[PDB]
Amino acid sequence: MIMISILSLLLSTSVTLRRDMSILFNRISIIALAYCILHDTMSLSFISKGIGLHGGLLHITNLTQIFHIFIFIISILILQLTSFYPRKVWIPEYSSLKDIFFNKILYYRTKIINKMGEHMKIIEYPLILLFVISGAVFLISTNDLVSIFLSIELQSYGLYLLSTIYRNSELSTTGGLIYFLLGGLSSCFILLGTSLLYVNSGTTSLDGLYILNSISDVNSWYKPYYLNFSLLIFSIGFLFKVSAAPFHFWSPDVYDAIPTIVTTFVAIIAKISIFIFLLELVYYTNSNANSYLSEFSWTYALLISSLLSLIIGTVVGLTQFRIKRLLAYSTISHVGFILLALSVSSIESTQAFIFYLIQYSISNLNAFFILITIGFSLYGYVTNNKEYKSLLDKNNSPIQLISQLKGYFYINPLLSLSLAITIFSFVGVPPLVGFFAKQMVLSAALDNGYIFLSLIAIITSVIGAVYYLNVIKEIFFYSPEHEVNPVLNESDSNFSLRILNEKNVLIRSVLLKGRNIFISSPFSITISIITNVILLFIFMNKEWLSMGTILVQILFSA
Amino acid sequence: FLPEAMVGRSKIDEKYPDSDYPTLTDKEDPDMNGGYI
Amino acid sequence: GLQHYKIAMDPALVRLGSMISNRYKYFRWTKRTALVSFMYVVVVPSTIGYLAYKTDGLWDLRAKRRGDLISER
Amino acid sequence: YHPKDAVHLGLKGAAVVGGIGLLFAAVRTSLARKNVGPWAIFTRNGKLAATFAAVGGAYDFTRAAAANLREKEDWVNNGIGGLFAGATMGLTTGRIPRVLGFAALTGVVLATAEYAGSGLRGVFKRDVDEYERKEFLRKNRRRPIEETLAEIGEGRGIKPPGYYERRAQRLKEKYGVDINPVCADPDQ
Amino acid sequence: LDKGSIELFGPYGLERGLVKLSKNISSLSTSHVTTYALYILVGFILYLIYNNLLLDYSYLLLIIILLLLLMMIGE
Amino acid sequence: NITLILFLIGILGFVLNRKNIILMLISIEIMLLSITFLILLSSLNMDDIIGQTYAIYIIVVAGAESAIGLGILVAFYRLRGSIAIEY
Amino acid sequence: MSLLYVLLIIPIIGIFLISTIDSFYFFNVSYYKKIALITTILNLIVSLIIYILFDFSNNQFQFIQENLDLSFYDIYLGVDGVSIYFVLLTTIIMPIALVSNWNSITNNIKSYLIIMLLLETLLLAVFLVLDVLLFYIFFESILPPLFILIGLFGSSNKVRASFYIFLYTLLGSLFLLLSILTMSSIVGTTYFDVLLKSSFEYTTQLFLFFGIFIAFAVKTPVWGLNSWLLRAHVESPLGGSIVLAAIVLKLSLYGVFRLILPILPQASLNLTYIVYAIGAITVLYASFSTLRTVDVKELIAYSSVAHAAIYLMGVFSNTIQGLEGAILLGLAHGFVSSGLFICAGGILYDRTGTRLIYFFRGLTQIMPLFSLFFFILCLGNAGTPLTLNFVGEFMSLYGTLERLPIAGMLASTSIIFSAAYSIYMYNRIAFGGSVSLYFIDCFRDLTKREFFILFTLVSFTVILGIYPSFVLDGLHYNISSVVYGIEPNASYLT
Amino acid sequence: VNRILFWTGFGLAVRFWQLGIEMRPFFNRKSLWAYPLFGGVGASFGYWLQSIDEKQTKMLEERKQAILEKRARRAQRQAE
Ligand SMILES: CCCCCCCCCCCCO[C@@H]1O[C@H](CO)[C@@H](O[C@H]2O[C@H](CO)[C@@H](O)[C@H](O)[C@H]2O)[C@H](O)[C@H]1O
Ligand SMILES: CCCCCCCCCCCCO[C@@H]1O[C@H](CO)[C@@H](O[C@H]2O[C@H](CO)[C@@H](O)[C@H](O)[C@H]2O)[C@H](O)[C@H]1O
Ligand SMILES: CCCCCCCCCCCCO[C@@H]1O[C@H](CO)[C@@H](O[C@H]2O[C@H](CO)[C@@H](O)[C@H](O)[C@H]2O)[C@H](O)[C@H]1O
Ligand SMILES: CCCCCCCCCCCCO[C@@H]1O[C@H](CO)[C@@H](O[C@H]2O[C@H](CO)[C@@H](O)[C@H](O)[C@H]2O)[C@H](O)[C@H]1O
Ligand SMILES: CCCCCCCCCCCCO[C@@H]1O[C@H](CO)[C@@H](O[C@H]2O[C@H](CO)[C@@H](O)[C@H](O)[C@H]2O)[C@H](O)[C@H]1O
Ligand SMILES: CCCCCCCCCCCCO[C@@H]1O[C@H](CO)[C@@H](O[C@H]2O[C@H](CO)[C@@H](O)[C@H](O)[C@H]2O)[C@H](O)[C@H]1O
Ligand SMILES: CCCCCCCCCCCCO[C@@H]1O[C@H](CO)[C@@H](O[C@H]2O[C@H](CO)[C@@H](O)[C@H](O)[C@H]2O)[C@H](O)[C@H]1O
Repeated sequence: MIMISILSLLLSTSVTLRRDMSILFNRISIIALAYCILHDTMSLSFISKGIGLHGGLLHITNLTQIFHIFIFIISILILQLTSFYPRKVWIPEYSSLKDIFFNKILYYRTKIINKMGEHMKIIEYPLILLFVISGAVFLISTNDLVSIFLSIELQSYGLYLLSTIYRNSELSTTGGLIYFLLGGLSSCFILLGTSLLYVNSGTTSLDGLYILNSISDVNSWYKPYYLNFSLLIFSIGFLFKVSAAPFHFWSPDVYDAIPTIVTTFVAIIAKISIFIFLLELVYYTNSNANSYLSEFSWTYALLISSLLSLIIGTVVGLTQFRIKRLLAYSTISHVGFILLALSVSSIESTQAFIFYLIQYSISNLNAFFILITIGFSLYGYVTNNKEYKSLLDKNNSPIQLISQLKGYFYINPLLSLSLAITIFSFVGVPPLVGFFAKQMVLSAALDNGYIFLSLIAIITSVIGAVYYLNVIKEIFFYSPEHEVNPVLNESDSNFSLRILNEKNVLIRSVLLKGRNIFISSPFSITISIITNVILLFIFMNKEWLSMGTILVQILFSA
Repeated sequence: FLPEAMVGRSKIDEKYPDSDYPTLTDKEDPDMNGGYI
Repeated sequence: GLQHYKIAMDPALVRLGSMISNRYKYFRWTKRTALVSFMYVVVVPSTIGYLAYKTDGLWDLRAKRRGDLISER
Repeated sequence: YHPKDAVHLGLKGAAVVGGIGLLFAAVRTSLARKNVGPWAIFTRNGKLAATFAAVGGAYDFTRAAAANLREKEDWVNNGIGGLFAGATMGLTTGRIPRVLGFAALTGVVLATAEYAGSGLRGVFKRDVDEYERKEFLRKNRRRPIEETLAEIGEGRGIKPPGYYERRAQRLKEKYGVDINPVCADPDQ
Repeated sequence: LDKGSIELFGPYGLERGLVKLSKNISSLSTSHVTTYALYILVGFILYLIYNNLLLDYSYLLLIIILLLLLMMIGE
Repeated sequence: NITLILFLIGILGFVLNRKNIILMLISIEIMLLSITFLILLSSLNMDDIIGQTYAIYIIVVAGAESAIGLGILVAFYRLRGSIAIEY
Repeated sequence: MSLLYVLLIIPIIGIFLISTIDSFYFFNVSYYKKIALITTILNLIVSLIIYILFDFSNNQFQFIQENLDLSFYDIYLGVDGVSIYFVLLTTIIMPIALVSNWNSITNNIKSYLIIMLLLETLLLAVFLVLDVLLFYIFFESILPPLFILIGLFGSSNKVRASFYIFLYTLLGSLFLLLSILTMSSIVGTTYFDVLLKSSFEYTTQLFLFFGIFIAFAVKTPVWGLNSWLLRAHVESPLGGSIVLAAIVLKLSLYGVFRLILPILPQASLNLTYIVYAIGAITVLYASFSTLRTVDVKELIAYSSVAHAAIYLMGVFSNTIQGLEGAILLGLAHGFVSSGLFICAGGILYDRTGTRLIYFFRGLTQIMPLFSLFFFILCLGNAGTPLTLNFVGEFMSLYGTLERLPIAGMLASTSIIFSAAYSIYMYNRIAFGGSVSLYFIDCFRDLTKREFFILFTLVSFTVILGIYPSFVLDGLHYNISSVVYGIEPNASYLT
Repeated sequence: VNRILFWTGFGLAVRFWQLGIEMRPFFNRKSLWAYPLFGGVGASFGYWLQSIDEKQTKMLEERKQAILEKRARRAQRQAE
């Protein structure tokens, strides 16, 4: 269905050159991804560690189909950012069912809604996300070395093209260039790792490698040292692609340079697919008998990356003044928590990993959505600050400095409180959802003997909470340097809206000011639903955590 | 590849200057109070 | 906030109160400050704690009458 | 136990850690922005590699030396070695407060890692039934009286039946006085 | 003590110590692809040495504490 | 032993490069050639045609990254006017 | 629904009404402030209804609700004599805390009222929860509203003050979390009934102690870790200062009756000399440095450190008297510290804009009603008889002496040193000469608002001092459950 | 609590938060129909979580029965 959607959208996009048609190609992408959700929703009717499909080169698991659904939903939420205009005009006289469905409003919407903004003029933008999504849902379902390599490149190459898609931006072209070049060196490590597996085993199938590893685990001319060495190089490539320290220097630079709409997708989807694939590999490469094979476990690199990611992510973030560099480093310290639960392979840690991943992907989405909405809200605001006139690509990233959010509490209180609720979730403050995620990963590690690592995590959680609080101090502790545009409310500056019934007859004509312009409902409702999920989680936790208890019970079962 | 305004250490030194933390010496601050006479 | 009544704020006392507030920004590690810090934070608590351990459960006074000893241990 | 040649192990510690710092010095030479040439690794960045050998060698030598004196192998030795290793890191900067401070941080962490158990490698496996172990802990509600009196001891309000007769015996042995409380009733 | 060593061996000394450290590590990021590529190779080799030389895990922690305290010193 | 030597060469291309971003494109391709050549020589040693197939798909993906990479380099050059790093 | 859930919903309902009234009228701030005050009074009426029905000698949790549906995290509410008076203290303070700060806010008044109405729910919950992870959940949910209360309505050094409280309380409380997670792993739940049955191995207890005490030592707070309070309380608004001292400083005191006395007894016994050594030191140092403090509001904050140490040594006495005295001294501190903060932060700062004791002298001459109440609250801080503060100190000090005599002997020096600073502060502001010359114009005396909250707080302190059996009869049976020990002829009966 | 009630109020709370973010007037009469709609969507998502919970309960119950047959079959085979 994703492949039927790509080819169909591609054929329609190929025969058009109209940039006004981008709005509708993004809307059809949302509808296309909804059919993929309905097909994968029916593919959950069996209890199986896995079924090999298409010649054994693919597999389906309850975890694979659960996370194909999650990827499609996260993509649908991001796709809205290009499916609907950022701002709308609303009047109490056009607010009923009869008005919204049978009547119509006429007014000059071009400068109010930003109809011809850069994001609303890339025809192949909905198409290329679909290509990235395809490589993501293939990685999750790969049962062969070759399929892994081909899927990871399908995802990586499309992420490079997303970063370079704003061609008139000298910041986006640089970021994509940095990403392709450091991403290609990462691909060599993934390709070296799989190549060294096949040359020592004669097999490309993961299950044969799993059985070779299984028989070797017994407490002569062929000692299997290659599996833990090959998987170690194989882990370096994927560590880079999730930006785990020390292979992290690219993300703050690339996430800061590309447009904010783009970094929402780039900074979320790649980590969802890579972390799922690693979990199954960690499980079937485990040692059940402490022998010399267990002394060289590849999973140690993930334990050292987690330790390094916790420290770097929280310590380097202290002196960041650019908001996208800060959120990049905040993601690094969050994958240190994800990497710690992956490295402890226990029933409890695997459940904690599934929750940390889903809840954080959802919460880091709210942080990006709030940022994009705050930038689209300063349309009716003017600033004389000198540090803002010197900024670059102010349309691709309207909010680049944490200084720009000074006094937002005064400009928009609940938008400010939504960002407060999201940020405190990153810290781990109860009753917020982000606390329960870190709780489960501290309890899993403690029960398995990772006490030294748990103490290091709670220390860096205090250090990382410092730069989270600095963003809050800016929004609420100071008055705003942003002031309302004087012209938009001059008492002589009004725009005429006309109300028309079904047969284009003037019901009414209204005089509107900049006060009758608001945020579009697609962005306000999305922010509202996730902020509520972060806040009311302690009343709605049974089926979310029960799903993970069942998924891990099948994986460890027998 | 990126501007110095965005990744450079120089503008960190303006947001977080070393002057934010006093380092008065025994001659300047014998009472260890700020040079209060 | 609310307007307060008029106070003849003494510039000398205002700068003194400012001095007391920012004083920590100028603490250094000297031979003297270490000597006072080590005495107060280590020596006195360690001496009080040592006596607390040595005399713990040593005495009980309840119902003890003549012919009995206060010492438990 | 088997004694360890502290000097022989000390060289191994200096070379292993000093080798890594030599690799760090090499990155400095490669990243240098001027034509410093190849011999800049031993002239401009030599101090970086030298302090790595000094720190690593002192740690393993003092850890081994500590083990020989205490005749034991445990997390404590990782404390003595860490204190002397951190002390060596502070000697380079030449500041007294940091000689002690760096020794404090290094000693605490290197002992805390060992007493917790080696997290960075595969954790030790007891190889037992986890369900039996966890369930025993949850249902071990009462314990022998002797078991508790071993950790806390009688006294401090823990007067087990028979405390007074034992206290008499204890007090007689130590004070040499027989306990015989007075009547308080003129009659009987 | 209260306005002295308790704040120096505490929040104020952790503040001024960590801010100095974080500026130094943040100065390693020059947005040069050539220098970032060298870092990936360096971080690759350190993982290979650790999981092939069977080094004591404590040898790693000494490296991290050395490295962190080297960024604690300026210039 | 030839396959490991060429893998070093591509790696040392990154070791010895402060200015060429073109030479990082070249060093990535030398590394892909070494890995494909290793798979190809081990395939002849095990009588397995599937190694030849995996080599073919690595050549296709390798060309596709060359196209994606040189296209991004063209996008970067149009606005910068130099492919040189100011070191 | 239960009656303990009505306690929580009412402050939430008040938040909703403040948020929606503007949508029915541009509404006055006086209307927002009557909603918040009527809402806090209704919670106080419910809490007095609960206390009328409460059984003073029952070992089962009361006013519970049959959940019958189990999830990963579920709210379980109950009341025991150990917690009923903490709930009542929260419901008497919050109405006064609002009235005290009725004129002083001026800007962001809805936000201010919403945070206090939200704080009341979170602080009420922490006493009502019957699990130890749920205790932690609310014992730490108060940190985001308090960060923003200090930052929005605090004094000059507010930004640093709010960073100190959040980061110290976050750091200290994350060592408690590790200990709680370990107990849940070994037992399978943190519900009190199941956890209190379970007996841990001594070594587990000695490491669970290290981690609950580290949390409590930061939140008591002890002497070398009290920097956050010296900043938080002073730079906080008057209302936030009243809550933080009276109610938040008591969360660690009530947390020992749940997390330490019943489940880690052997560890508490063998480590009491470490607790008492710290408690003794923080009695002396805090008191010596309270004598030389030149900020009045920071002189009230330092006084709190010395009192918390007396009640901390009382909770570690293994005695019925020192345990009830610890709860009495925490209730007593709740009223008296509230009054002294109202005097310093709400009467002097309101009229002068200064907190420096240099500028105040002879205030009794022009403000005779302020000096009368100020004297009574200074005497209670000094533990004078006829105030509840004397009863708590005497029982807290006696159990300290009966446990380890020497430390209670140093701790008894609080009788000379609390008196020293309390009278010295008093003689320098109310007395000490004629009205200062730094006062250019005359200051008005107490308002009918300032008078009646000071009178209300003093009335609770004195009446409860005369007849402490109003609180003592409720705690007796429930306190009896946290004592560890046997007597040779009273135990193991056949 | 009741899931149908929590989800019905969750939809009510989402409508309230939406208008607060957009800084639009809560309670305009010609737009009051959104509250039944948001809450109605909330009620529907809940009948579905009720079906999810019903099935999860059955399968988590089965698993606990399986771990108990495994621990018992193994215990029986160790009696020899
Ligand atoms: C907070 C977000 C909202 C809650 C999020 C979670 C809601 C959805 C959880 C679904 C997963 C658990 O719920 C259940 O799990 C098992 C796992 O194979 C699957 O169950 C499926 O296989 C079994 C076994 O053959 C069948 O009996 C069942 O009819 C079928 O649907 C389904 O997925 C779902 O019936
Ligand atoms: C226990 C582990 C966790 C805690 C670790 C502590 C790390 C603390 C890092 C704090 C980072 C911010 O710390 C602070 O930031 C603000 C930002 O204007 C600045 O604060 C500064 O403000 C003014 C300028 O406006 C300066 O003249 C003044 O000296 C200083 O207070 C300084 O840059 C820094 O003192
Ligand atoms: C109220 C707070 C303080 C209460 C707690 C402090 C109580 C102090 C009690 C001190 C006396 C304890 O009990 C006392 O111990 C001393 C030794 O030290 C002993 O004293 C004994 O000394 C000599 C031997 O040197 C004996 O021959 C003699 O019979 C007796 O006087 C006795 O055992 C007892 O007289
Ligand atoms: C046990 C050890 C300690 C445990 C953890 C406690 C750590 C507490 C560390 C907090 C450090 C202070 O945190 C930092 O303080 C400075 C003030 O100097 C603030 O800086 C702020 O105040 C200054 C005061 O001049 C103003 O210019 C401005 O409002 C702002 O810059 C920073 O916004 C804050 O981040
Ligand atoms: C009762 C005490 C309770 C303490 C609880 C734990 C408190 C936190 C422990 C570590 C506190 C940090 O301790 C502090 O670290 C930094 C390291 O850069 C040092 O801070 C300072 O170092 C030297 C002074 O020696 C200065 O030149 C430098 O400008 C500054 O960074 C201090 O030497 C040290 O006092
Ligand atoms: C987990 C996150 C942390 C939670 C901590 C608790 C925070 C509670 C904050 C209360 C809610 C926000 O409070 C909100 O403040 C803004 C201030 O701009 C008010 O908004 C209004 O304030 C005044 C009222 O005259 C107007 O001048 C201003 O123009 C307008 O924006 C809202 O009417 C109020 O509801
Ligand atoms: C001054 C503060 C010093 C301590 C600060 C940090 C400590 C905070 C609480 C740590 C609790 C002690 O640590 C806890 O002890 C129990 C037993 O005692 C351990 O229980 C056990 O789990 C595994 C699995 O069976 C055992 O092999 C092992 O013997 C032991 O680690 C827990 O895994 C550990 O989490």
